[PDB]
Amino acid sequence: AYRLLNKTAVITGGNSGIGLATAKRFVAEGAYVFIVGRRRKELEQAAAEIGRNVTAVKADVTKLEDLDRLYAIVREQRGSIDVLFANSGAIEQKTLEEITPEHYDRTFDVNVRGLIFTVQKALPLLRDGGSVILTSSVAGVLGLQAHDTYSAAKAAVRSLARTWTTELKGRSIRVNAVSPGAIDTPIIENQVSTQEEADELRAKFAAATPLGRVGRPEELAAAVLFLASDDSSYVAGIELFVDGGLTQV
Amino acid sequence: AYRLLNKTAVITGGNSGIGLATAKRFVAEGAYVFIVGRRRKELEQAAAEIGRNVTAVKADVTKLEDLDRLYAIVREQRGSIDVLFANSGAIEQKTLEEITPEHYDRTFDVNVRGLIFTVQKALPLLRDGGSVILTSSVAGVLGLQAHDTYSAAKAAVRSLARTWTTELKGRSIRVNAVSPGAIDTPIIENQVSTQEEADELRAKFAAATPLGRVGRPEELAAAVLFLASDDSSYVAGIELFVDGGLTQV
Amino acid sequence: AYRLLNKTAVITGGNSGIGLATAKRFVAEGAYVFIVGRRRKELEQAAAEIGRNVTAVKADVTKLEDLDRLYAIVREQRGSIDVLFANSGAIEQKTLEEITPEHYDRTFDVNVRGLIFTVQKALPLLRDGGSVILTSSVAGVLGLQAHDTYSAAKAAVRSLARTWTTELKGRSIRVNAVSPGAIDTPIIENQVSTQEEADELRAKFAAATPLGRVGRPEELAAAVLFLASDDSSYVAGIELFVDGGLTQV
Amino acid sequence: AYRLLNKTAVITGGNSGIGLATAKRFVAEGAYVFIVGRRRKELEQAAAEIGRNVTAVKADVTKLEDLDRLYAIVREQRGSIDVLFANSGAIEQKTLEEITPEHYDRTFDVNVRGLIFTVQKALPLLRDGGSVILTSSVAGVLGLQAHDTYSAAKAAVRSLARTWTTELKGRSIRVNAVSPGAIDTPIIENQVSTQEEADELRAKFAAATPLGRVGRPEELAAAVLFLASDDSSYVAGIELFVDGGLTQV
Ligand SMILES: NC(=O)c1ccc[n+]([C@@H]2O[C@H](COP(=O)([O-])OP(=O)(O)OC[C@H]3O[C@@H](n4cnc5c(N)ncnc54)[C@H](OP(=O)(O)O)[C@@H]3O)[C@@H](O)[C@H]2O)c1
Ligand SMILES: NC(=O)c1ccc[n+]([C@@H]2O[C@H](COP(=O)([O-])OP(=O)(O)OC[C@H]3O[C@@H](n4cnc5c(N)ncnc54)[C@H](OP(=O)(O)O)[C@@H]3O)[C@@H](O)[C@H]2O)c1
Ligand SMILES: NC(=O)c1ccc[n+]([C@@H]2O[C@H](COP(=O)([O-])OP(=O)(O)OC[C@H]3O[C@@H](n4cnc5c(N)ncnc54)[C@H](OP(=O)(O)O)[C@@H]3O)[C@@H](O)[C@H]2O)c1
Ligand SMILES: NC(=O)c1ccc[n+]([C@@H]2O[C@H](COP(=O)([O-])OP(=O)(O)OC[C@H]3O[C@@H](n4cnc5c(N)ncnc54)[C@H](OP(=O)(O)O)[C@@H]3O)[C@@H](O)[C@H]2O)c1
Repeated sequence: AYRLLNKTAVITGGNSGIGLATAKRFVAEGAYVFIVGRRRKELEQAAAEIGRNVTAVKADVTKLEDLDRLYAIVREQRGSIDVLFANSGAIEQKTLEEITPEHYDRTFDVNVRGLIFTVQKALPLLRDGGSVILTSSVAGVLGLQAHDTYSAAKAAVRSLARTWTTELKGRSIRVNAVSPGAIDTPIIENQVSTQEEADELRAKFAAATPLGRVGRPEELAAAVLFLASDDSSYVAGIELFVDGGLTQV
Repeated sequence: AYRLLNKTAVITGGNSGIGLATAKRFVAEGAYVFIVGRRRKELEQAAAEIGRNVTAVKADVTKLEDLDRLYAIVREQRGSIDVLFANSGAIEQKTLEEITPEHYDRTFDVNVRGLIFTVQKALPLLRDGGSVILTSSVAGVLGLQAHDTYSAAKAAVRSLARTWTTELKGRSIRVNAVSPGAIDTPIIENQVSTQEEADELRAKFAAATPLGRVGRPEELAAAVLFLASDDSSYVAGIELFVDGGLTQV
Repeated sequence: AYRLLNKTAVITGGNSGIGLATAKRFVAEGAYVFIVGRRRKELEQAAAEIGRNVTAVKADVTKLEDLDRLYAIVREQRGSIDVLFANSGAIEQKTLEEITPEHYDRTFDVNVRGLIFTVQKALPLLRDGGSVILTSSVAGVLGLQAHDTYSAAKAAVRSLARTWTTELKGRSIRVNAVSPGAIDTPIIENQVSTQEEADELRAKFAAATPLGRVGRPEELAAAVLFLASDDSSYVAGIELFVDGGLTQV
Repeated sequence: AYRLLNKTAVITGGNSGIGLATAKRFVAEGAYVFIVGRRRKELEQAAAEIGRNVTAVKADVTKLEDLDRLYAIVREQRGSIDVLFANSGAIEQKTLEEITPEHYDRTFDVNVRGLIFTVQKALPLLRDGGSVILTSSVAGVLGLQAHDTYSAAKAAVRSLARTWTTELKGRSIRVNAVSPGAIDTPIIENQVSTQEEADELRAKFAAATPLGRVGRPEELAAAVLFLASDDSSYVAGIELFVDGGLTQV
């Protein structure tokens, strides 16, 4: 029943939405889970909700010293990593005209830079035969109004799964990108200015998607679990689109 | 523990290699499995190996009347289909110069035509919310010497998963393509002329593949299971490469 | 001024739409053009419109003996081929449910089978350093209602350009796929039942396309010219989307 | 004969390799060309080699004020821009383990950040109906050892062509990515430590490429010309692989 029995997993962006739903599923499948994020309140709540086999770690992935501290804790508590889900990321809508340097840096620091260092500093603790999952996005293959940096960053993240497949093959570490479409999580709500707008952005995505609905966080976690588990043992360097068909038709 | 409990599945090409390994895994996960193929001896042996919850059906997918008969049996015995794995297919190496009309028809009849009618005639029995998996190939995105028709046919198969995602969305039926790389199955042995050559074709593919090895049939089955199961509930119309990174780097 | 000066070109599907516009542009660029098709009236009109350096040849690409005859004529008149544009193809809308064997064979015979033999029988006459262009379609990467066989066939055509890039590299022959989106040609009109419907199918495609308009045949020809010319001398095995951004965003 | 007659074009990275070969070809086709780069010596030499209708501008794309100055000059001298070729970029080889923050910022500043602001600040001067060409790379779809940031940056650049296809469609400005493979330019020599190594890195790429050779800068320029010209008037948001078939087979 337990497809991740006694495996140790680290999930950045674990106190919310996709990160948290995956943490739950992971624990359900008998893993020990480190959830990682900046907000202490939410971390504590997420850990409470998860219930068992979980450690909350406060860290900002754009801060190298926070990562070092993270992996020290990981090392003390469990000693090695079987599954790394480099999932923390963020979107701010700006069109080409509106792009400032600060906006650019905010996007690329958390989505690309933070992720690069998240994976680099996990390397000493990563088990041979382990599995790294990167959270790209359908944005990374689409041309969406005012998504200039987000989309570019996530296209960067998909590339890294290809490169790290070659760089880590010697250790039999599998690296795969998951690209979600519309998933019912705080990232949608936190970008609109009004709760009215959010009802409409969701109905818009549903119309565009063959399966006629936004995805549930549970469903992204299940896709990530596949990549985390032995089931994907011959799956390497891919972009797994979990978007109800959005980019496929 | 049982991710396909009481679900009814039909697998063309089920007496051998990938089809059979999937049948096993399916039954292990509590499904009832129809295995389908031409050779009666092997069908009976496969059913024996599988052991429980299995029905062998003799059918040639290029023969419409065989398909009608298949689905009559399916209907009588179980009534409906939750998972269809349209997997039967075959390869014959010929270069552009060498291509005869007979060769062309042999490839396209089993790989494309047979498959089309396999799925068409399953539609009445297919459950709403069900899952169809088509077996494409890495050939469908590569330019491999003397693979002219095979590769084209399998690229045709990947396309059908996109089209049928749109045509079946109303019934919430998910259709996905699985594209295997080198997998340790009879299809490799049955195309060479000598047992010596086969040792070398396997070592060649291993060198080309980041994971440094041919895949085990068990591993393709696990990938197919993902697509068959609820875990992929928000995965539609995709090409899942199970090739150890071959086409990804 | 003349980018195809004294080069000999063969264009199947040359009496209409894309084939003809390319023939014009080719002759404008100083090529000698064979146009090829079934309808004698239209062939003669097309040759008239083109004006100079053109030979019309009646042939059905699904008939091997018509191809042999074609290449006999080609050989007698000009002796060799610098540019082959395997362009003849046809669409009939039918959903999965509606698919008959006759429909299937009609689509695959002209779009895939005919094309394969078109290119195979050109090989003896094809110049080293020559250029073959296959006409795929945006359909080959999309999931369009009732396009089941068309789309699959054109996805097959794209594959062949990859395979033939490998098989013909020894002779330095470049093979590339051109995939058009909506282009203002008879293929749109000939599939609807009413002239009213055609006004609406065109306005629908325009809305879906970033450039906000259907393409002019002149524009597909220019894209084909690029692939035919020395400009694309380091371009091999590609899918050149001429669709105003349809499949790219 | 003159495909870019009286059109004004701006080429970042124009004193060297691809930038310069494209500048030459552009002028040959009757354009007026701004070449842009950091090194004053080379700029002056490039302008000398080009001969006519050229203005050299010293600018560092990572420096906003340099760009502002560049576009002031452009505006005073020629007023508007018909063709922007955002081409400046740079590679430094480092594996995941080896990645420092400085290395990361060097790559992403020139390859991604600089390019974003290059295109943003051209917008006021860009003509309706104009053409923007971004230089991605085959690296953006491959997993190459120690190409971690380069490949991710270039994958970011391809994304930008998608997003800007949508954002600029209103003004009928076409944005396309060109992704070169191995091209015979200083970027190959400037990354090795020894002139011996460079003979071997070139023979390695030649073996991997169907056309059996590295590309000439002249050949990338011809491909860029196609994108710059009216020939590609219905080609938007694409990735044009100019790699002799490297990524296509
Ligand atoms: N949901 C969708 O439909 C969708 C679609 C496309 C892509 N995605 C991708 O999914 C990922 C997140 O999934 P989501 O939608 O669940 O987003 P979400 O609901 O907003 O969750 C994002 C998580 O990332 C964390 N985070 C942000 N910056 C961080 C930093 N510097 N250090 C550590 N943690 C950081 C947040 O934790 P703190 O708040 O505590 O920092 C939060 O827990 C993002 O990469 C996003 O691009 C989601
Ligand atoms: N393993 C790899 O390296 C690889 C690579 C690329 C693609 N693939 C694809 O994976 C799929 C499965 O292959 P496999 O590993 O199971 O190898 P296989 O056993 O050699 O392939 C044939 C399987 O389907 C059955 N079959 C063939 N034609 C049929 C027809 N007309 N009607 C009914 N059944 C038919 C075969 O035997 P019966 O005649 O007894 O039914 C057998 O069960 C194939 O479609 C293949 O193209 C495999
Ligand atoms: N323009 C678009 O919207 C669009 C979109 C996607 C793909 N395409 C592709 O573009 C290509 C040309 O389409 P089009 O716009 O030119 O359509 P069209 O105006 O209908 O012309 C199709 C051409 O193919 C020829 N043809 C058909 N069957 C043939 C056979 N057995 N032997 C020889 N010639 C045959 C026709 O000549 P006869 O009738 O005299 O034989 C005709 O000249 C096709 O391959 C099509 O699939 C076009
Ligand atoms: N040739 C290939 O095999 C290949 C393969 C993949 C991609 N590419 C891409 O093709 C593009 C052109 O490369 P190339 O072959 O011509 O190589 P190159 O000879 O190194 O040229 C790179 C150009 O970028 C300019 N540049 C670099 N940093 C800059 C900055 N901060 N500000 C302004 N200009 C800057 C350089 O001028 P200064 O240094 O004088 O400023 C130089 O002219 C590059 O982006 C490269 O990524 C080439």
